[PDB]
Amino acid sequence: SNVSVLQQFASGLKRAKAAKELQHYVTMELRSTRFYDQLNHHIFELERKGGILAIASLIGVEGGNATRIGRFANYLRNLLPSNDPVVMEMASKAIGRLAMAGDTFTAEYVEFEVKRALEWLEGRRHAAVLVLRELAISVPTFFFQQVQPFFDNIFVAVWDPKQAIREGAVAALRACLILTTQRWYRHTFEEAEKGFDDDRIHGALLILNELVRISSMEGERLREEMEEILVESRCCRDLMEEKFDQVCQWVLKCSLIQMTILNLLPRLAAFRPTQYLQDTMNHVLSCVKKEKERTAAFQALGLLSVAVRSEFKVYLPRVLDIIRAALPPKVDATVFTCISMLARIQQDIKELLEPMLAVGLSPALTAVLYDLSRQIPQLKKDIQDGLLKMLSLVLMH
Repeated sequence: SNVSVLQQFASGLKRAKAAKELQHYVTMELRSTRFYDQLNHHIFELERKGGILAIASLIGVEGGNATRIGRFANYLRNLLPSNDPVVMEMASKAIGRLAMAGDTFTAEYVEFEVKRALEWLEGRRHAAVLVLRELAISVPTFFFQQVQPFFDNIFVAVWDPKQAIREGAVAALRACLILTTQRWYRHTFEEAEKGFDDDRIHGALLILNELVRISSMEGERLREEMEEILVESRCCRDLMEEKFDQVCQWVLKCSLIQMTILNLLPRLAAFRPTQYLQDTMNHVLSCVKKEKERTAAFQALGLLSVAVRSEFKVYLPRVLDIIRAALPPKVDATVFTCISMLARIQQDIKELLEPMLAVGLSPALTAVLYDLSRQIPQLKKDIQDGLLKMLSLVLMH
């Protein structure tokens, strides 16, 4: 109905939205629907979670091409003038998923915000960022009006005035452009290499890593494989040297550059196995003394050892001996990830690896131990005895 659904959405204005969606599905989808949508649109034209759950639950029955599109069009066009906080990206994704019942007019609702990509791109970049995220998730039809010029626009347009939204905007535009390209990169790479020489600067480094990932198919495979846990590729000296100088001298002028450098070192290492390797090795040697960053430092060390064979070969004693005394107290998943990724240096881990499993029972610890046993069955009985001891300590009493 309308009144009951309105009350459910009002309660969802606050775990309640999911219960409302489940109950609405169980009641109606087996066997009244448009009244709830009309009331929700009337209220929203002036809550979010419960109303969104109610709108998505009833989606996909009759085949509303314009009636639901028209109801969502007011909110879709309003989101362009006023861009909301971090909830805006997820809300746009939910709206785009719900309106994706197979209508063609959906290419027009976001098109009202599409012109902002050249017009606007907190009231300029974030609205287009949310629209781009929703479209690239469901259908980029509204923002894909310039697909030949998509690479040219994504080269520079993502540096618009946003603090947290700009990085997501770069990612959304890059994802849409990469998917379209699967369906002037060298110039952009050279420009990022030369002009690189701040918080509103690291977005450029993130896009450049995204540019290397999308415009190059060589670095895509390794980046996809390790992320779970033809001419332009030669000119690798300029960008790496510029980034190295930027990190070395002025990192935190206005440790965001540290995260950017760690990300770019991963892109260079996974791209093709110039000065980036030595520069990132020196960066990790410097970040060994860095505080409140060992969680990322261990992950970077593991990624470097897995990808860059030469970097870790001379770096045997510096890093691996540091984390061993810290993990036992209570994060350490990255250290175990590096240990497992080093082999997949053959019999060396047997002597010291015991304390790692002896630390305690954790689901992540169990997953790491299982992955090591599947990957490195050098001493299976050693794993078996520890497993028996842990299982006895747990369930025996």
